[PDB]
Amino acid sequence: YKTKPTHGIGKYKHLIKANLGTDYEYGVLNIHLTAYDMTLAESYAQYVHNLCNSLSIKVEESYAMPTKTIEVLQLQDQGSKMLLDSVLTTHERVVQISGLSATFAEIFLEIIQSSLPEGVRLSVKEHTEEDFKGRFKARPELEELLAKLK
Amino acid sequence: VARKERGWRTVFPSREFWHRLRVIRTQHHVEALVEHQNGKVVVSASTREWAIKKHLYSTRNVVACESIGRVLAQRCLEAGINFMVYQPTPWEAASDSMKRLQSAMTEGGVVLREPQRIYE
Amino acid sequence: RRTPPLGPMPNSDIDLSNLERLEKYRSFDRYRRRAEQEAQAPHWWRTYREYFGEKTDPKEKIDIGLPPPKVSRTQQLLERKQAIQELRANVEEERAARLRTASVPLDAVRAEWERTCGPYHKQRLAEYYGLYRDLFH
Amino acid sequence: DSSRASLTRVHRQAYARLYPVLLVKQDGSTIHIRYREPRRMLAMPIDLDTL
Amino acid sequence: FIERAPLVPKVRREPKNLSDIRGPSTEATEFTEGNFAILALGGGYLHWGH
Amino acid sequence: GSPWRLLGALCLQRPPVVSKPLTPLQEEMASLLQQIEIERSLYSDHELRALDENQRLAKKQDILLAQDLEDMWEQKFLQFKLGARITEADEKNDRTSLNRKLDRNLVLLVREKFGDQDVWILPQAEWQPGETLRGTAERTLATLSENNMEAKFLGNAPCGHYTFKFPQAMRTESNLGAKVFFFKALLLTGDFSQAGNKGHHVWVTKDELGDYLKPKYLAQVRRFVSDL
Amino acid sequence: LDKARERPQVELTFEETERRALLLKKWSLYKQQERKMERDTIRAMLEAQQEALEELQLESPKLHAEAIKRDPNLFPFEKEGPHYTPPIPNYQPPEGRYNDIT
RNA sequence: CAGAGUGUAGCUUAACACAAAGCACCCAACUUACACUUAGGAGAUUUCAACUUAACUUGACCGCUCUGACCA
Repeated sequence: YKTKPTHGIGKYKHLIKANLGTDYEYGVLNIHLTAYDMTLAESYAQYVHNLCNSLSIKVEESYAMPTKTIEVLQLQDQGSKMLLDSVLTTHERVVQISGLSATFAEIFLEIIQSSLPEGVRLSVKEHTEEDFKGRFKARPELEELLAKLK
Repeated sequence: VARKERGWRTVFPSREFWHRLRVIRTQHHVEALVEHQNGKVVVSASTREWAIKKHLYSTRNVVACESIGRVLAQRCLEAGINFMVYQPTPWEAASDSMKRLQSAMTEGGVVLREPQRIYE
Repeated sequence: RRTPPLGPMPNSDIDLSNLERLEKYRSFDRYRRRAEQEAQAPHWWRTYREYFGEKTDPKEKIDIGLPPPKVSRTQQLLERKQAIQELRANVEEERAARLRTASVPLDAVRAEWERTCGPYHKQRLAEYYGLYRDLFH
Repeated sequence: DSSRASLTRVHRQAYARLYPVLLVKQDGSTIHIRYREPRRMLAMPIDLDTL
Repeated sequence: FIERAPLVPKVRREPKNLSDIRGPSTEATEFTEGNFAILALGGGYLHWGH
Repeated sequence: GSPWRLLGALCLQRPPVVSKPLTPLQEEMASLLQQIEIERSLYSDHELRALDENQRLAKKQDILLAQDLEDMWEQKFLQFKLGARITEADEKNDRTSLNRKLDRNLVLLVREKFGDQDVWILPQAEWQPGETLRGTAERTLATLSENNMEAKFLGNAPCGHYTFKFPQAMRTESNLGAKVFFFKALLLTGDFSQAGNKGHHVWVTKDELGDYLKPKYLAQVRRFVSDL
Repeated sequence: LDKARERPQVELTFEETERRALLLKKWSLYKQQERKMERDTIRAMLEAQQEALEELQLESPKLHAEAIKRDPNLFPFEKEGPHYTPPIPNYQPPEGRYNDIT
């Protein structure tokens, strides 16, 4: 009860709820993992995702890119027509992390590159300028946001 | 004829029982307890005691959990406790180690359902 | 009208500044274990234990039994550790333990139980029946 | 170490069998990848256009 | 420049029982950047003309 | 001013070029993963080709059989020669060329003469006014003798620091000691010229790093240099 | 979706199951050591970097303010993984054409 | 080089004895991945003696940390 000393003992809403990159911490980092092997990209992305949790780094989203199929043509023996040789498939995994300081970036980047498996390409870029931070939300999220708007 | 603490419908676990079999499985040890409604513990069986530890390859596997129930079932009969309730979570109920612990209690003569209170 | 609390609030220690980088529960079992810990602690407000819990005297109950035996922990611990390594060295026990087919002899377990911690369980069981409450007040 | 997350298997319920093959690059370097056919080596040719 | 009217009206979060001009002020009662200011010794409403 | 000289050290590292060979325990697991993979996968287009050909031959329009094409792949592979994981510099133990020890990281060491005594240390330059501490490490590359290398610096903060004092000979109130700051960078591409190699610089790993460095200097270096 | 591509499921003998089961227990301990070394390596770098910054501030607080700043030229960063064999100094790959399917 | 300080695997003011506990951690399965859960794995009292219970008290032995010597 409000007049009682135990007022507000049941409050929980402030416990649960209640990008811009500064000069000291990077805003959002997108880690691209290009490799001809599908399992190597999945495993390394899992390793990076588990590494961020151990190092107290928030992972925004871990998703995959559409597969790009590449046909490899080799010249025929003593001829001029290109004949089919092999089909190489490119697999990419993207692990999006945000909230990395510049000082801790030196250690974080060296650890991941040291454990980079063979045939796997590492590409880290920032795409917060591209924005497009729009995803489907649940009904309660819309209700709270619409409540603020009114 | 003794009244059970009915209620607590919106919370878990329930309190409508006389005795409860509560199993505590930690990182290294597995412990099963039989406690009364008022909170007092009747009998205990854990892997921390040397009696059960000296016969177990591992104190955190299914075998250790099954061995606790076989030891506890003998202690339940000696203590005179024959009926008790088991209130597991949906994942604990589906677990294999809890299934064999229930089997050990049933094969030991302990029924995991208390008889209904007599009102009239 | 408002009245200041007579004691620390339950969730007062939590800092709301860096709420995003705070470890959560993420599971029902982790919250339940912590929830039971605070439910067994004294509180300045009215609680279930205050009205339904069995009232006990704050004075510690006396012990009138035989003095506890004197056992050297260092020698006791070393002998127990040695037996574990021998049991785990055997490949048959590990195979049986991995196949969930191994079992312990119940008769031998109670023989050691009655000598080491049997009396303590009996005292706890006797207190549940209230034998000490009636026989020795 | 490069072996920290290198040893893995296909975590798919349904998939075709794959064989360990070598992918020789345009500079002679090779890499272990899994290919549909048991070709003991794969060499990527140099493109005529990129000359 | 002060706009005559807000671009989009918004419902206030204050309770409907409003004493907006009655009682001492509880905000903007101290200097922030400058050293001189006009102190209000009474309640009232300021419109676009003011 | 200050009685401690500010020297901007540089820690150039050569990333591994080849994958480190698997341990015997890893080899056993690698065979298990592939063995499990075959048992839990469907027939491929190549395997289904072979089974159908076996049935047709047993009963009795494909020119090339499944097994016959496999032999062609093997013949081409045996003709090509793979690169040597162990280079000639590994046999010659020439610690000046980047071609050696492709599996492990390499750390640059340069010998300098102080107090008429040669000491192997990391490249460094004195800090100057109107220049960041990181920029001091980048300047060290320009001071190297005929070097064509592009270094990738990670961040701006130093990766380590070491403190030493003059041994009561040149110790003065204006100059009491020095405090170096180590900056790590990645050697993208390039190598030194052929003018001076032996007495100029050497490339060694962390394990073989203690031979050249002093015990006290090595103590602060093995902290930010990983062996993964 | 066709069931004609399914392969026969050959049963695993007792020893085959026994070897795999014992092999997985040793692999769990081997991976624990790799994490232990990596955990200490990150801690070692973090402790040295934090200690180095403290010494920098005492000597010159201005240089401390620049070290903690971000590096715009740091990103993007591209690093290719190792290869099974080093590149051949003198190798001429055959001619061909590359076509990409999307 | 001495000087002090200090001692349970990562953490802990866990350890009365009945007992070296709890959590953190690691692998596999589930997940695109994380997480949950299921199923597994690795663990420790610096070492000695002191009337004995001494992880607990004393010193030694020992390691560690810190400050000077030492120092390019």
